[PDB]
Amino acid sequence: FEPVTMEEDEEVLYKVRAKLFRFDADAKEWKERGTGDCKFLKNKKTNKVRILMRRDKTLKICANHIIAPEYTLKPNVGSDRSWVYACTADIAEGEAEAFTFAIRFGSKENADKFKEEFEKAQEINKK
Amino acid sequence: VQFKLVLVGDGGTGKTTFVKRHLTGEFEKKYVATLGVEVHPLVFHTNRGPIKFNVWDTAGQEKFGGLRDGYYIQAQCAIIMFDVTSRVTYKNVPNWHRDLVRVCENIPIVLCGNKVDIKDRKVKAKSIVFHRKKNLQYYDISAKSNYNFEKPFLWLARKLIGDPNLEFVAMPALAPPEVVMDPALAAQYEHDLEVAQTTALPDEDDDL
Amino acid sequence: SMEGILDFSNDLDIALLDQVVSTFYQGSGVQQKQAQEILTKFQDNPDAWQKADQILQFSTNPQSKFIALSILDKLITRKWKLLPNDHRIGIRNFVVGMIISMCQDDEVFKTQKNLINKSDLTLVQILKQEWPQNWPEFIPELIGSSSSSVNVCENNMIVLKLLSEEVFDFSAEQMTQAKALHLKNSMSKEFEQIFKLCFQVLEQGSSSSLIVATLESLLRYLHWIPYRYIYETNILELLSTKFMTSPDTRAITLKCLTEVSNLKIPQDNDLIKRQTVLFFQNTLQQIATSVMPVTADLKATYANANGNDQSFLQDLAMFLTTYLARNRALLESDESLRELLLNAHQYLIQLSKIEERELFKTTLDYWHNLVADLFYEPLKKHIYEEICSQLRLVIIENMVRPEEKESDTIQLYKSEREVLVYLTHLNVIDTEEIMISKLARQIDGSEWSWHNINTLSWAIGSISGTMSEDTEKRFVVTVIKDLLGLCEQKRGKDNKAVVASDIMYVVGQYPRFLKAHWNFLRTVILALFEFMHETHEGVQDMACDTFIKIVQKCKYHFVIQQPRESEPFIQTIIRDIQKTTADLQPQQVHTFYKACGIIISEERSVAERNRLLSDLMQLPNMAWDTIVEQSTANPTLLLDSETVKIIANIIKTNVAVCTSMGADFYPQLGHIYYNMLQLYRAVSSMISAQVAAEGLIATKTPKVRGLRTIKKEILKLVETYISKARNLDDVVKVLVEPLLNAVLEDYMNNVPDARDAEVLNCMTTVVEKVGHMIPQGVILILQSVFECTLDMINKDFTEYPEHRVEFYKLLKVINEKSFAAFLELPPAAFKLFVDAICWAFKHNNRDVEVNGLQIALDLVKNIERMGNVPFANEFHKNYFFIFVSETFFVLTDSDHKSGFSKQALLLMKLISLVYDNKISVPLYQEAEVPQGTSNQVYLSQYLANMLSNAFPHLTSEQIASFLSALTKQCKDLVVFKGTLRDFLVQIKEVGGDPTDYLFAE
Amino acid sequence: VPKELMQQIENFEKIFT
Ligand SMILES: Nc1nc2c(ncn2[C@@H]2O[C@H](COP(=O)(O)OP(=O)(O)NP(=O)(O)O)[C@@H](O)[C@H]2O)c(=O)[nH]1
Ligand SMILES: [Mg+2]
Repeated sequence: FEPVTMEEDEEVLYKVRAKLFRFDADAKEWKERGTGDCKFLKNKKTNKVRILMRRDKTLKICANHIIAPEYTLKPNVGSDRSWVYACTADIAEGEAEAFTFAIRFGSKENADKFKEEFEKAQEINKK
Repeated sequence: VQFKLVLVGDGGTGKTTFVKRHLTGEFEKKYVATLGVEVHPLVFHTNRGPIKFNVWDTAGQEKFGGLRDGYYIQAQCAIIMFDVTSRVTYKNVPNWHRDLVRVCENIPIVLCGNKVDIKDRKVKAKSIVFHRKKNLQYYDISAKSNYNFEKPFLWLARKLIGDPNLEFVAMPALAPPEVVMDPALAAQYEHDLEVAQTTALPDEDDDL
Repeated sequence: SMEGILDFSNDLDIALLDQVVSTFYQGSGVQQKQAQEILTKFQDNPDAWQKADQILQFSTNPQSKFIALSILDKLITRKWKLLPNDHRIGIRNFVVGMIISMCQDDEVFKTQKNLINKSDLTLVQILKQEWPQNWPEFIPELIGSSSSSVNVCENNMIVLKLLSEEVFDFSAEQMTQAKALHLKNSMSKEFEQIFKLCFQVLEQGSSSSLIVATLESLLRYLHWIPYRYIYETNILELLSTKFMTSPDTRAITLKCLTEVSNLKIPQDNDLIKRQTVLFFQNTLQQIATSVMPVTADLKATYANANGNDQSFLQDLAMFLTTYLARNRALLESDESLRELLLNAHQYLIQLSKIEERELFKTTLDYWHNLVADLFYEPLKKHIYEEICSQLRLVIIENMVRPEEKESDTIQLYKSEREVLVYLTHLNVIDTEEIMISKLARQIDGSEWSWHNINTLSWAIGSISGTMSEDTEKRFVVTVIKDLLGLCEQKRGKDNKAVVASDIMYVVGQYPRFLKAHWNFLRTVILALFEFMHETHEGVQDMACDTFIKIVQKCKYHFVIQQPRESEPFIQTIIRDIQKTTADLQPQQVHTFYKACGIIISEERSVAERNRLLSDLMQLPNMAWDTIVEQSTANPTLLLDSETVKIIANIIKTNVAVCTSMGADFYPQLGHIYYNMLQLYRAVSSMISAQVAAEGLIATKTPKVRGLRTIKKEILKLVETYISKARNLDDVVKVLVEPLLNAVLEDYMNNVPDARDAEVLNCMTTVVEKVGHMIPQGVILILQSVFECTLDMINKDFTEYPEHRVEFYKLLKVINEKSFAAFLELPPAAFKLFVDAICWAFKHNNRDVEVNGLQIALDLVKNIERMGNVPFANEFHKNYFFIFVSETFFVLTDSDHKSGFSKQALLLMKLISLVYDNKISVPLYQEAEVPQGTSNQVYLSQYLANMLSNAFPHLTSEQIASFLSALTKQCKDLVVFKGTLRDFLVQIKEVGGDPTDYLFAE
Repeated sequence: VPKELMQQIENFEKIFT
C-alpha cells in the first residue's frame, strides 16, 4: 500500500536575554535597537565566535558581529548591569557599519557573566 | 511583493512611534507631530517569502493633515490607531474609518488601541466594540512595552497573502566580517566612546 | 523644477501637475518626499480652487482630479457663502456635469470608482449648503434620471447613501443643531419618493452592482426611517429570501436585517410579531440550504479564511445575537417555532467554537444575556437544556488565564466566570460531571497538555460558591485527589511545576472549604512554605501569591487557637519566618510580611496585636538598629551599595506591613520614626554632596539612585500610614512637625534635578487628612514647594512630568481643605497661583488639565463663599476676565477637546455670577463705561469685543446672538453646552446663520 | 475530612525534595 535561519553550522556557547542600544552621536542620545536573546555562536568550520541577537516576535537581527579580541567592555555611568563598547563592523542592517553599542541585562550577575563569556570568546578568536 | 499600508488616527496616539519601533527598534519619547505623511518601507520575513509594506504614516492633527484622504488612494490595507488613555481618540475612530472606507472600499483594516502600558486606562476593554459591525481586527498594543506590536502586521500579511498559516520567520544571519583596526582612527573612536559612556542609558528602571 | 505649479501668475501646466502627482503616488524616496511637499502647498493655496475646473476638464490623471475635488471640498465646507453667487452656481453646475459624463462613459464608470465616489461626496457637500431651499428639484430630478440609465441609477444610490450618512450619522459634530434638524426634516419629507425608487430597483432590477449599491443605501436608511416602510411593504420578504441566496448581496442584506432587528417597533401588534418571526425563519432557512447546515464545523471554516467567510460568520453572529437578544421570546411559546429557536442557538454554539478572540466576546455577551434570563425567568431554562450543556463545554475548554500583565485577558475571564456561574446554577450536576470527566482525560493522557490542565483548573476555580458545601466538599476532594495523583504521574520539574501551580490555584479559590477543614488548611500552608525554597522558575512567585490570597480570605483561622493546637498559627509562622523566606527575593519577602500583617490585624486585643507586630518585625528592626548605630558612626557607609540596598529593603518591609495594618501599624512606626527622619537627612546630604562633586549626571548613577530610593520609600511609608490613621491628634502632634522639618527645606534648596516629586505626593496626603488642623503647616508647605516647583514646569509641557502631576494634586487639595493658605500669599504669589491654574488649562496632559479646571472651579466657589469683602471684590476686579478669556481660549482652540465638559461648567459658573449679581463691585474701570452700567451689559460688551478680535470672520450679528443665547442658558448645562458646540461649528466656516442660536427656544 | 487526602497532601511538600 502506497503512503500519502543561517546559523545551523554553529554552536551556542552562551545565551542571555538583553536589551541593545546604539549611540546616536550626532544627537547625543542612546537609542534602542532590539530586545531579545543574545547568543555567542561558535562556527564549527572556523572556531570563530560571534554575537547574534534577534528581536522578539519578529526575529529580526539587531546584532551580528565577531567578538573581536580588540574590543573592550566598559561600564556605563548610570548602570551597574550594562557594558559599552565600540564595534567596527556589524551587519545586522545591511553593509558593515561601525557602532558604539550598549547592552543591558536583567541583573548585575548576567552583566558580569556576559563579560566573562565575552572574554572567553575573545581568546577563542585570537587563535 | 509590496503592499501600500495607510496608518490613520488622532494626533498623539503613537502612529509614528509604532512605525519607528518596527523600522529601527527604538522608542521615541518626544512627540514631533507628523506633517502631512511620512512613507517608510517595512519588510518582514515569512515562511512564504518576504513581504514589503509601504507604510503611509499620516498626520492626525488637523492643522497638519496635508492631503488628508488623498493619502488613502490605492491603499491595500490600513491601521486605525487610538489611545486607550484618551476617550476622544476612540470617539473619533468612526470618523477616521468613514473617511478611509470611502476611498478604500474593501481592504483589511486593523484597529489598534495603543498605550496599554499606562496604568490609568480610560477606554476600557468592554467599551471597544466599533470593530464588530465593521469587520475590523482589533488588538490592544503598546509601542513602549512591545505588547502585541507584531500582531497588526502578522494579521495583515495573512490577509494580503491569503494564507492563514503565514508566520514570521528568522531572517538568515550571514557570517560577519573580520575586523582590522585603523591606527588613523583610534583616537577618533575613543572620543565617541567617552561620550557614550558618560551618557546615561534610558529607562534604567525597566525590567530590561 | 517641480515647484512650477506653485506659481499662479502663469497658467497652470496640467502636464507638470500630473508629473508631481505621479512622483508622489508612484515615486519613492526623496522625489516622493519633495512632490508631497509641493502638492500640500498647492492644495493649501486659497486660490487653488479657481484652477479646479481646469484640472477636472483637461487632466488625464484621476489622482489629480481627486486632489482637485479635495481643494473644492475645503472651499465648499468653509467658504461657500463668501463667494459671489455666480461662482456658487458655476461650481454646482460643473460638479453635476462631471458626474453625468463619468456615468455615461461605461469605461470611466467602471475604472474610475474612486474619482466618481469623490465627486459624489463633493456634490453632497453642496447639497448640505444649497438643498432644499435653493435646490428643491434635486430629489425629483434624481428619481427621473435614474430610469434613463443603470449607471446613473447606481451612482444616485451612492449619492443618497452619502447624503443619509452626512445628515443622520455624522451631523452631530459637523453641523449646528438647527442645520442638522433642517436637513433631517428635509430628507424625511421627501423619503416616500426615495423609498419607492429603492423598492422598485430591488424588486425588478438585475444588475448586481445596482442591487448591492441600493442595499448599501438601505442600510443607512434603516438608522432613522420609520418602521412602516419595512413592515407595510414586501421588503422584508425580499431581504430574507431573494437577497440571501446571492453571495454578492448576502453580506449587505444580512447587515440590513441586523438593523431591522433594532427598529422601533410596537410590541403589542400580533401581525408585526409574525412578520418579525417570518424574516428570521426565512433567513435561517436560506443559510441552512445555501451556505452551510447547522452541523457544519464553523471553527474549521473560519480558520481556512476562504473568500469572505470570516466576515460572513462575523455578520451572522451579529445578526443572530442581535435578533435573539430582542425577540427570542417570540419563538419560545409556539411549539411550531421550537426547531427554529434551537437551530439558531445551535449556529451560535458552532460560532462560539471559532478561534477568534473578538468574535468569542460577541457571542459570550449574548450567552450572558441568555443564561441570566434563564436564571430569573420562570419556565424557560428547560427549553435550552441541550444548548446549555454544550455551552458548558465550550466555556470550560476556552477558559482564559485569570489574574490568579494582560488587561484583555482579565476582562474576558470575568465574563467567562459569570456565564459559567449561571450555567452551574442552572444544572450543577451536569457541570460537575463535565469537569470530572475532563479531569479523567487529563490523567489518561488523551488530552494532557500544559494548556489543557491550566484551562480546566481555571474553570474549576471559577465556579467557586455555586455548589452546596457538601457537594463542594466532595467535589474539591475529588479534584485535589486527582490532581495530586496527576502530579506524581509526571516527571521533570517543568511538568510537576505546572500541576503544582494548578493545585494551589484551585485551593486558593475555595476558601469556604479551607475554613471548615483546619488540618487541611494548615497542611496547605506548610506546602507553600516548602515551595518557597524551590528555585524553579515561577514556583516561589506562585507560593507567595497563594499564601497572601488564602490569608485575605481565611485570616481569622490563623489568629485564633485551633482545637488540638497550643498556639495561634500566626505565632508558628513568625517563629520560622527567617527559615521560610530564606530563599526568597526581596519582593517576595515583603509580600510574606504583608500577609502576616493581614493576620495580625484580626487580633483586636491591643496588647496581643502589638506583641505579634513586634515579633513579626524582629528581624528588620534588629538590622535597622544595627545600621542606625554604624550608619551614623561613618556616614560614608551609605555609599556602600550593600548597606543602601539593606536599608531600602528594611523600609520596604515596613511599607508592606503598614499596607496591611494601617492604623494598627503606629507602634512599629514610632519605633523607627525619629531615626528614620535622621536617615532621610543624612541620605539627603550625600545626594547633594554627590551632585556637587560629580554634576547632575550623578542622579543617574546607581549610588545616587539607591540613596533616592531610601528617601522615596520613607515618604511612601509615612504617606501610607497617615492616609489610614485613625488617631489624627498623634499625626499632628507627633508626626507632622518632624516630617516637614525633614523634607521641605531639603526639597526647596536642592537643584531641580534632585527634587523628589514624592515629597509633593506625601504632602498631598498630609493636607488631605489633617489639613484642617495645621494651617501654619500648610502655609509652610506652599512657601517651600510652590514657586520653585512652578518654575520647573512653566517653561514647557514635557519636563518634569511627575512633578507636574503631583504639583496640581497638591494645589487642588490645599484649595479644598485649607484655602486660607492662599489668602496669606502676597499679591505677587497669588498672581502666580492664578497663572499656574490657567497654565494647567493649556495642558493636553489629562492628569494636569482636569485638576487645573477643578482648581479654577473650586477657587471661584471659595471666593464666592467669602461674600462681599475686599479680597473677593479685588479677586473679581483682577482675575474674573482672565479666567473667562482663558477658559474661552481652550474651548475654541481645537487642541483641548478632551476638557470640553469641564470648561463649559467653569464658563457657565463664571457667566452666572454676573447674571445673578453675585459680584458686588463693577468689573470695569471708572473711565471706560458710564456710571451705573450693570456688569451684565459690560460682560456682553467685553465678550463681544473679545470674540470679534479672536474670530474676525464672524459677523457682529453672530457674536451677538451667540452671547445672548449663552447668557440666557447659563442655568442649563446641557443647553449651554449645545450652544457652545454650535459656536464651535460656526467658527470653522464663513456665513453661519445667527438664528441657529435660537434652537433651544 | 476524607483521611486519604491527608496522606497524599502531606507528601505534597516533598514533591521537589
Ligand atoms: N506610554 C506610551 N507612549 C507612547 C506609546 N506610543 C507612542 N507614545 C508616545 O505618544 C506620544 C506621541 O507619539 P507619536 O508617534 O508622534 O503619535 P502620532 O500619532 O504619530 N502623532 P501625529 O498624528 O500628530 O503625527 C510620544 O511621546 C510617544 O513617546 C506607547 O505605546 N506608550
Ligand atoms: Mg506622527
